[PDB]
Amino acid sequence: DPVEDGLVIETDSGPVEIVTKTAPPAFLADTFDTIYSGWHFRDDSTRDLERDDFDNPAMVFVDRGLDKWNAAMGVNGESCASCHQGPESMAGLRAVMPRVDEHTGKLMIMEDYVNACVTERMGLEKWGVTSDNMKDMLSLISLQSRGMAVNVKIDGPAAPYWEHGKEIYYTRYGQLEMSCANCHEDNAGNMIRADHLSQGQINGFPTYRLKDSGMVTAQHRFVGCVRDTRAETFKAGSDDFKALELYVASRGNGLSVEGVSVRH
Amino acid sequence: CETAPKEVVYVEGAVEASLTGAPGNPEEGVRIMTTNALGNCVACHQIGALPDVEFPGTIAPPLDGAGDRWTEAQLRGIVANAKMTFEGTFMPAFYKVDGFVRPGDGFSGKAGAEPLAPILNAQQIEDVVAFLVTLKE
Ligand code: HEC
Ligand code: HEC
Ligand code: HEC
Ligand SMILES: [Zn+2]
Ligand SMILES: [Zn+2]
Ligand SMILES: [Zn+2]
Ligand SMILES: [Zn+2]
Repeated sequence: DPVEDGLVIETDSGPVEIVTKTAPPAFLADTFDTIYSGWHFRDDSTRDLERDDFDNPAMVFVDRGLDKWNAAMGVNGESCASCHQGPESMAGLRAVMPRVDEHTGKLMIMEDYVNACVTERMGLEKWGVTSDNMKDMLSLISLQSRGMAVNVKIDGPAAPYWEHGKEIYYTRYGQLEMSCANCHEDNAGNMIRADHLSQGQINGFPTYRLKDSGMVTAQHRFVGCVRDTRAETFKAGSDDFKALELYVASRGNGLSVEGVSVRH
Repeated sequence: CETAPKEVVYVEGAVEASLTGAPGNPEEGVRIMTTNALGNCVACHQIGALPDVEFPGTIAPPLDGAGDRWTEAQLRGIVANAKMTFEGTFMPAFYKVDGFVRPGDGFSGKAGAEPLAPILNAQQIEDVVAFLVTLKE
């Protein structure tokens, strides 16, 4: 069951409060009394790793992301900063992602925006969606919305995408016949062997997993979750997993963007 | 001399006939129930009779006393396919080979052609059942 605790991160520019427990979005009001960050289901020693930036191992990869943002890695020496200046240019973006882009009408996860610039504007071969360049860059961008409320839009042009993700969320995949909801909705708070089940929220991604000693994206988490039902899994960055990321993101509407979280 | 997964006859979830014709071995039942790639029963159920298994789950009530709550035939049907006793249950079917959505090849993440191998073979089911029958009082 979820621990009674509060999260205020010590940082270089002062305390930042993280909302880790709040009322669910209206579409989940008959489902949960309360939505929670996955932080609430971790043991205290792991929870402590997110409480300040000095101790948070994810900040190594945020800093490396910042090096890559400033690096002249384009074919003509272009850098992210050459067009966007500081990474604070991306303030707020992570909080409202994924979204239907205002100009193209395409569903975008963050990986799609990064690769649009990488390929069209820096003349580079696209970055692998779980490459280090990508995970570090998402880490850096995600930090520019830390403390902001997750607020993903689910109506209008987003609605069909969101509905497609909803269907995936409740589909019982694999030989094990298990859906996201069987574990994260029906059994949040319970122990599945040594793991304390959370609501499977992604407000904390990108995430440093202690098991792997590295960053993980929501796309990569999803790949593993469906595989482990004894199923044929989906490709990271696939249309169906972009839809799932939209849907799962919205299940944590109201929780804060953690920036870069720490989990097992 | 096995009844195959698709040939099993469930009546109100129960399976009256041995899946193999050979007696269950309860000690092997225990091994099957506490090994991750086999029954993995302890991921969801505590078993008080086995105090040395670590990190038992709390998804479902302990298995102690199931030998009192169910007949052998009921237990066989629950192990082979618990969905025939408890509709829509989270408990997966251990003797089921098709009717899946995106059936996988083990944990590879690749497509597996149905019929799949069942998670447990027929004698493994009988072995688990024989142990479950001893869980009394
Ligand atoms: C270096 C790898 C990067 C990274 C990580 C990003 N950019 Fe760019 N970007 C440029 C332009 C003209 C746009 C469109 C602006 C608009 O739609 O109004 C973008 C967009 C982005 C985004 C999405 C922003 C959004 O609010 O939708 C992101 C996350 C992003 N970029 C990251 C321009 C350029 C460049 C000029 C040639 C260069 C070089 C880059 N961007 C490099 C990068
Ligand atoms: C259906 C495709 C999904 C999706 C979208 C997610 N899960 Fe799982 N999950 C399970 C366990 C034991 C864990 C670790 C403990 C926990 O924190 O809950 C997870 C973890 C996740 C996360 C990370 C959450 C975080 O705060 O870091 C996410 C985003 C996630 N899941 C999504 C267990 C299961 C299942 C048990 C058999 C099943 C089925 C799923 N998960 C399915 C999904
Ligand atoms: C490994 C082979 C086993 C064995 C031998 C059993 N289980 Fe499970 N089980 C799960 C749930 C949620 C239930 C309750 C059914 C419902 O109401 O939905 C059960 C039920 C049982 C029973 C009957 C109840 C009783 O204790 O008498 C028995 C005998 C039983 N199980 C044996 C859930 C799970 C799992 C979660 C994914 C796992 C794995 C298993 N069970 C595995 C096994
Ligand atoms: Zn500290
Ligand atoms: Zn913008
Ligand atoms: Zn614009
Ligand atoms: Zn689809």
